[PDB]
Amino acid sequence: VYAWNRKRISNCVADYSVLYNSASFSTFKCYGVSPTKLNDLCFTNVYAD
Amino acid sequence: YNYLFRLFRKSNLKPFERDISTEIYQAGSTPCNGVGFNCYFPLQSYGF
Repeated sequence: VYAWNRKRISNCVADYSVLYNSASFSTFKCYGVSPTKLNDLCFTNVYAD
Repeated sequence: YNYLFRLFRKSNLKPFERDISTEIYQAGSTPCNGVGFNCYFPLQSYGF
């Protein structure tokens, strides 16, 4: 955590609903955006830390 | 804590529609069954 690793996400699509539809993840949270809305959205970049 | 609001509903209210229901709201891939994962109690307190 003192050396956190960042992917930069661009020029692509993904099913962001899988992040909470899959039981593989013990918690999911969202801020500004709503978790059910994510598949309708578009962005210039996303940073995956 | 005696002041509260509805955090979740299936759809938006019509004008002057009123709704006191406390049933557990389900978002997706797991049912509520009176509980959680993808399921939520529909009210919250302000707790002033």
